[PDB]
Amino acid sequence: ELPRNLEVFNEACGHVFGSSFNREDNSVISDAAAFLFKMHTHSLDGQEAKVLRASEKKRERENAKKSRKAPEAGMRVGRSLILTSRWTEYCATCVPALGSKMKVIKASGDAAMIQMMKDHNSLLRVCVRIEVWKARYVSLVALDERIQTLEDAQWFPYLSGDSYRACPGLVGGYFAKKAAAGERGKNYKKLNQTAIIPPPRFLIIGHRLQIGDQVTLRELLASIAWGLCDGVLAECWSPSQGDGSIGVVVGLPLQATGSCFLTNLLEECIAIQKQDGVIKCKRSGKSLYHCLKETAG
Amino acid sequence: ELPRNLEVFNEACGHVFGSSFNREDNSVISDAAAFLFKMHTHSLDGQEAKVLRASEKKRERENAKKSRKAPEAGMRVGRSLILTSRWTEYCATCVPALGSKMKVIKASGDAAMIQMMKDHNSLLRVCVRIEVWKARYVSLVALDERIQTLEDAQWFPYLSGDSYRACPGLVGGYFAKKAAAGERGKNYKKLNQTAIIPPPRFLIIGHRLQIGDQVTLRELLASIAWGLCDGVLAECWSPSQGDGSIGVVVGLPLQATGSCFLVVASHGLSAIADSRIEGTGNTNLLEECIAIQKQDGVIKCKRSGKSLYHCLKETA
Amino acid sequence: ELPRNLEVFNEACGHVFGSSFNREDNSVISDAAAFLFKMHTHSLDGQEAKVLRASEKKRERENAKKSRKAPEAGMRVGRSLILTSRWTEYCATCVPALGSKMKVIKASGDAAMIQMMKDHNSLLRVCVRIEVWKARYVSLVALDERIQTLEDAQWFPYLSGDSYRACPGLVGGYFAKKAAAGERGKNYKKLNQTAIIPPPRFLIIGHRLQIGDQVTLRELLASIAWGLCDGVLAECWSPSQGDGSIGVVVGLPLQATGSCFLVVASHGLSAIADSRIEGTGNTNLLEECIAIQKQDGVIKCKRSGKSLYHCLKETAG
Amino acid sequence: SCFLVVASHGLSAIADSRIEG
DNA sequence: AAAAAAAA
DNA sequence: AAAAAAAA
DNA sequence: AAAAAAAA
Repeated sequence: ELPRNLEVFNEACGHVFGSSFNREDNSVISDAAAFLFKMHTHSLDGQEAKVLRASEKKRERENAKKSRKAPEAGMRVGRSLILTSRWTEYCATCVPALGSKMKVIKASGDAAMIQMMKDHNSLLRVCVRIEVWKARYVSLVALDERIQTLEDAQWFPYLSGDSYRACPGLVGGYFAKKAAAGERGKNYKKLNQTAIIPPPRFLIIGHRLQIGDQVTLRELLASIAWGLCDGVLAECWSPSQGDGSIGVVVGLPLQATGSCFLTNLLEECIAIQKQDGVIKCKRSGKSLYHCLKETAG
Repeated sequence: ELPRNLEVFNEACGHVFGSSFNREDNSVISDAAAFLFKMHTHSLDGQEAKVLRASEKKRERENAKKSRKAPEAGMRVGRSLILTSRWTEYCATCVPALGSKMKVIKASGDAAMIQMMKDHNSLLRVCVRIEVWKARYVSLVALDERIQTLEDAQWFPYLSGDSYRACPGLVGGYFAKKAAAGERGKNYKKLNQTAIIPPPRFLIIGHRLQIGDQVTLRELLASIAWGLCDGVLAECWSPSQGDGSIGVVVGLPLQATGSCFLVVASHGLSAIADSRIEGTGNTNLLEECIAIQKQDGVIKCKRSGKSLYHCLKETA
Repeated sequence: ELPRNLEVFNEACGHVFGSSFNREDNSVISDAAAFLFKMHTHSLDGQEAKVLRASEKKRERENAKKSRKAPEAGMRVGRSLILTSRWTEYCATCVPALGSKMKVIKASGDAAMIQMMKDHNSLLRVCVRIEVWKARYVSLVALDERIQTLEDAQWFPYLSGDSYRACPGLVGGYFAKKAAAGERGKNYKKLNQTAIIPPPRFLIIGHRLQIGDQVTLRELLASIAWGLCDGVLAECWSPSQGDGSIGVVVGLPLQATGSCFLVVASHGLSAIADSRIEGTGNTNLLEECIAIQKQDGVIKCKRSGKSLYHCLKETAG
Repeated sequence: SCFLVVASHGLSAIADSRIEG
């Protein structure tokens, strides 16, 4: 009885990858979501060209992409995902035509087209959530080249324009910088670099990340923070019997998504919600990336 | 069984320099690499003129270069390299025509031209790596006239535009400053002043710098750092029996490429622009340590506080 | 016997000044070098006017110079320099015409003209070296009004554009400031304010300054430093037997030109703007030392903390 | 007069000899 | 502390 | 310490 | 840690 949001994603993944899509591996799910996102944004080879207002270089790139041979059944997308012959039918029937606007579909009154557009929007949102989680997971051990100062680190993740369009609240980068460094409308969302995003293996099944579920330290750290967040967040994970790179979540920090403040610096604490109750844990003063590097060996 | 990258460089060096090319001397290999880099960039006398958008002065300089007599067989290039009669044929056949672009070559579909362009690009990459290593080696005793403050020293080495084009992650100078001080795309590479480059005598044979290989102190220091880097790096080397200017590598520093010490504000915590200095107020920069990967395990070694150039001068 | 540059300078000075040119007086040599530099830059009266891109005021100045009568034979120069009757022939022959460029001379292919231009360039370099040495020598007992703060003292000596062109690595002033502020190429040279320049009586003879030479304190100090340099450099001298006025050189300072004290950030370390002052918080500059190289070896001498000008003024009272 | 002592031969510059201390 | 380039 | 594209 | 709108 999953929400239609996740049901559409599961159906699309099954139709495009068949049985090669493993619904238990985070990397496989992330790769499948990225492929579906780039398919639904009309970015794959052989798809329609983005030439509404493209410049010379962009026009040439789009023309080359259109002329380039499209992916065929049996192609390897990632490490453990293989496309199926049904991918062409799914792309032709589910992906809205380039430039389609929901207002026109609603005005037309066609129930099927309205459903298709709603499912496409939901799939874009889910895929961008998975992409943001994967970006956090990647940055936990390998930081971006553009991130040099707090000014640069304030706009992580550095996702593309479509990513920002789908999830402006979670996505950062250049377009988030533009939106923040500019006029703000009523429907303006603040970039929450630490919004809780359950791991994709949990997201695609609707499970809510909570205390008592088996996850990895990197999994939890990428769910509730990213590479340059403070290392105290590591206290939210506790190794199980024998460790084995799998532990359990003991809490989730409060004030994760929102915050406004309008010796002592290292004496700051973070609130953690535990089964017994809220506790305050002293900060460590070092970023999660640096702490993981130091504890690696 | 070398990779095509080094095989191309060896074939080119042999063809252009006959038997005079010694594959055991770092200086000779650096000179040969510089000559081949200037030959494959159409910088030698008698080659095509760079007049696509040249100004008056640049147009005149390029025209003079084109009119100038080209090098002849038997010419001395450096100290121990002599050009052979085959060098003209090699330059005619192996150097792509001025302005050639890989896109057009690939579109044409000619296998020979595609292979030639790939070989040229790989040779440029190898030659620029050797050039950066030689710049580090030179700067260990003779600092650049342009390095006056940390802002100036942050962009070493100062190499030409083609050098940056070949290896954006190693080369610095004016173009690295221009790129960093500007829009950064997805395909943006950060200048790694301390990236490990094996000595050319090792680079041109595929040997990877590691623990236990015979090198010289200047060799190792130029491989893993440069003149103005802290002096603690000298602990990576250790002289052998009798010294004789030849020792052995006993370690290699860690955190040579990836180093970030930021902590963004999160979950009600305040942001930090640098973890080390924050502390409590004790700003003792001489108590910092570096991580050295020895044969046994990683060890923390206290910093010296004096640049490698200054330390070498004092210990000379 | 002598390199090309020194031979050219000696020949030119002998031709212009005849026997009135004393070869063992620093002041006489400096005055002769200044006059030759004026002659070879078309700055004297009766020479070609500079109008190429000159402003109207500059055009008027150069036209007045051209209209002005040129120096006549026997005219006194400085203190003890007298122009010979043949100076006009030397000026007409050995002085390249205004606007001459080495590239054009090479294109002409005349070996005599090429050698003339090479001699002219070497003479300009030697004269500018003597000019810088004389600027240091004067600055030991005559503070420049233009030098008020370390920012102003950073560009000593303040010599004309010709001096900077001849010896960019020794000559400072407005043009060195412009070059440092502007773009830096591969030929950019930094102002070596304390580079060693032998006294003119030594420079013309080619005897490189070293240990054991019989020199005066002022001339040696001008050789290795200038007025506002630290006073510890006075340790590079020693009075001779019976005091007198001329002593001997006991050593020379080290790190004359090569001196960088930065330590860039590397391998997780934090950058340093200056190794010396960093320390721990004690910025006592009086505890620094300079390495003087002598016959026996290298010795570290504590800095006096007082300018050379002030040390000379106090020792003269 | 002028009490400056510019930096030379590795020594640190002084803004005023008297004030130092 | 060589040579070739090259005015407020 | 890889594949693609690309001068003052 | 939902509905609506909407590129260098």
